Amino acid sequence: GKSEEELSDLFRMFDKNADGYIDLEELKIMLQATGETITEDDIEELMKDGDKNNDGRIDYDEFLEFMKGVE
Ligand SMILES: COc1ccc(C(=O)N2CCCc3cc(C4=NNC(=O)S[C@@H]4C)ccc32)cc1OC
Ligand SMILES: [Ca+2]
Ligand SMILES: [Ca+2]
Repeated sequence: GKSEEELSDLFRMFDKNADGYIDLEELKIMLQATGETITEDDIEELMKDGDKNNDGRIDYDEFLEFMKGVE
């Protein structure tokens, strides 16, 4: 369930630069915050499949997809 209700927050929950776009520079900070010591295959491997735009970040579209009610 949850719906876009939780997804909306998640986006910001992940956004630490208040820009409306997540980046790798932040991702790592997200992991180290929830448990560093994470292989590099978890930062890119995750972003890659979450970077349909291939810009090095996430959007309100791709994010809403990869963020199908996470956390
Ligand atoms: C409790 O322990 C953890 C907490 C968060 C993470 C974590 O990195 N998570 C948790 C769920 C949301 C989440 C989303 C992403 C993303 N990936 N891909 C996208 O396209 S959007 C978004 C930026 C990347 C990582 C994580 C990992 C943990 O252990 C493996
Ligand atoms: Ca951000
Ligand atoms: Ca993207």
